[PDB]
Amino acid sequence: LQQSLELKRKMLRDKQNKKNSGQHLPIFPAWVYERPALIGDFTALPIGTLPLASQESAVVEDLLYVLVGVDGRYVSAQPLAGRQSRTFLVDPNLDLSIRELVHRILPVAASYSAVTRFIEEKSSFEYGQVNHALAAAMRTLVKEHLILVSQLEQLHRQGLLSLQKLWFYIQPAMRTMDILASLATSVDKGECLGGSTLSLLHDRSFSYTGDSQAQELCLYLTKAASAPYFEVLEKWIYRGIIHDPYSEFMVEEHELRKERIQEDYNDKYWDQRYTIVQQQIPSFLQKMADKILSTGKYLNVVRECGHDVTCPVAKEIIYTLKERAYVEQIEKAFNYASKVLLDFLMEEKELVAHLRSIKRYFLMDQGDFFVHFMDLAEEELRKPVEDITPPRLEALLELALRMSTANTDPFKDDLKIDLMPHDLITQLELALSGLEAFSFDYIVKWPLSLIINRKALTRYQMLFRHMFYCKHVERQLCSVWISNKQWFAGAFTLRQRMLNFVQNIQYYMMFEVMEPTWHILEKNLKSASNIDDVLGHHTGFLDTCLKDCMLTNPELLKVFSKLMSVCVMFTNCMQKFTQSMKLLVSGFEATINKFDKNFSAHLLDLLARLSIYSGMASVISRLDFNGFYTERLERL
Amino acid sequence: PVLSFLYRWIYDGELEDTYHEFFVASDPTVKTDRLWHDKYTLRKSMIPSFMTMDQSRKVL
Repeated sequence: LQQSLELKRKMLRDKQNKKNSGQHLPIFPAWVYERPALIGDFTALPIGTLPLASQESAVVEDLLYVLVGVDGRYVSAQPLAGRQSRTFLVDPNLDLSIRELVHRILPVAASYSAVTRFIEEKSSFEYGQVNHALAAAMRTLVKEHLILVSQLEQLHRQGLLSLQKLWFYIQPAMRTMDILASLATSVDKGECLGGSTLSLLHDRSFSYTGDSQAQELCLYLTKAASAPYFEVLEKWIYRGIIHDPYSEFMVEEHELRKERIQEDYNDKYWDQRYTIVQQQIPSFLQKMADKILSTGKYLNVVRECGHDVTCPVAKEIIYTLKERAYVEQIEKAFNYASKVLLDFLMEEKELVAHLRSIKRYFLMDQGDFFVHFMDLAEEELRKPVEDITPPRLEALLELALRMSTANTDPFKDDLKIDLMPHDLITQLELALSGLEAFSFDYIVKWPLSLIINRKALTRYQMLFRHMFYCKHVERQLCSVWISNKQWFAGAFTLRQRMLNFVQNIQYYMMFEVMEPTWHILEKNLKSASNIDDVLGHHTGFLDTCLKDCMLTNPELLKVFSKLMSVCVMFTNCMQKFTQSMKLLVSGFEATINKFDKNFSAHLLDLLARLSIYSGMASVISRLDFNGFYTERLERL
Repeated sequence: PVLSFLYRWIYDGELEDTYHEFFVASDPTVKTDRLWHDKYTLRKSMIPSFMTMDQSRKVL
């Protein structure tokens, strides 16, 4: 009674601040409390001194008035004018045999007035959504109670009724009023509203399984109450806009429209902008909840850009007892959601070319592009950090691209030369760059920021930078090869082994990793029935391509860095010693043999530290494919 | 009435009132070349709560 007046105002206040288009919300008028517009349900002689054949007629006529919740003549309704409680006082000096029967009729009366008061107190403008449906569905049972009282009314008009007939009459109705009064008591007691009294209506229907007289009662009010809820649902489902101008629904839309607009820096759609709320789950849609959310979340990002989408078909669904109309529409809705999003994206704002123009440069499909660009950029690249200037590197990019026959993809100017600011710490110096770094920012587009993430892009950069060491050491070994077209015959073997090593490392990455799982990805993104599989397929492609390669090892392989260090030291020393001899045979062997010993150490450590791990063991088998340097150190 | 004021202002783009009932603030003068910027201005007290700011701004 008193507890309601608080809640009603606060539920108003949540919806004035969330909607910036809410206008002139009402105040409840004062006169409805000062003058009765809610509750309308609120000479006297001692019956024991009266004759018998007046006592029977009088007590029947007076108790019939008393049942409604207000005073009759000789039986009085005790004043409370409120809650689920009401007591009636028949006169104490009534004859004992008749009065004990009059006391037995009273429980339908106290379970009528209480049942009325729930319909009178909770006719107010605010309360939860189910309780407003439930008031209009409980009043139907008050009317069907009246049709029996209308027959009784006619009979009492014709100068006839007795207490034994009345007692026999009210035995069927007592149970129905008992069930309604228990429902009203429980709904008012628990302060439940919104969807949390769609849980209570669901539990009470299961509870009765011994008679099913009251089970069907709770079922009828739940089937009436779930009819507006599913129309609001179908509004959210078939188009991304909610055509309900209130928010009662289990999905709510956070207003993060003023943070991310014309850019994504949170991926707000797939995190929590369209979120679910626990206390508006009816507890029979909890099995479908993830599906229900994901459905309309997919619809928004096609209904926003200009594609006409509507319902393909809509059919009514109802809460039915342990049976489902809802599941069959939720599944079809889900497939329609994902199909229209995936079809619209794979044609306009093509994902196909966006993934291809990432495979073309970071996973490297054109080598002509890099053999032009690395050569014409290395002299700017070789210098220490901040001696490079990104306009110059960008301009020479526009050269080596436009010379090369890579002119056939739409996204090639999206490549911009930037650097890792914290270079090796991003992998899981700051004075040298362009000898341990080579990275791009490929810009990701508006719905392609939600399928290719920021984390995706930085993993692509780290794999490209891992391949940069092999790209560096390869062409340095070619340029030292052309010096010899004095020396040391074993120096030629050391040179040959190092170039063989690097060429094999990249070829294994070629025909093992990128191309096959790319062939899997061109099937998976077109055989998905939801976009939470499509995200999973993209994340799985990147995850596999990182796990098979040398980006993830139990020991991380510091010997890889030491090995490529002595490769660079060897090519520097050999170029210097060749030009300052012809342009010895003993000191040349002295420096080359120490590099041989260091490299053989770092290679044997690598093969052993990869053999403890693990398919992806193909890296160890191809290096020792000859049976030279075939792992002569034991570990484990 | 307000929806018929809208559908007279989508069709012919001209309406007649002498009482403030629509989200347009008309100036009676016909102007010379100033006509575009100033004869029609956005009145915000007559915007419904089933219309949003975008709808009035775009139909104006």
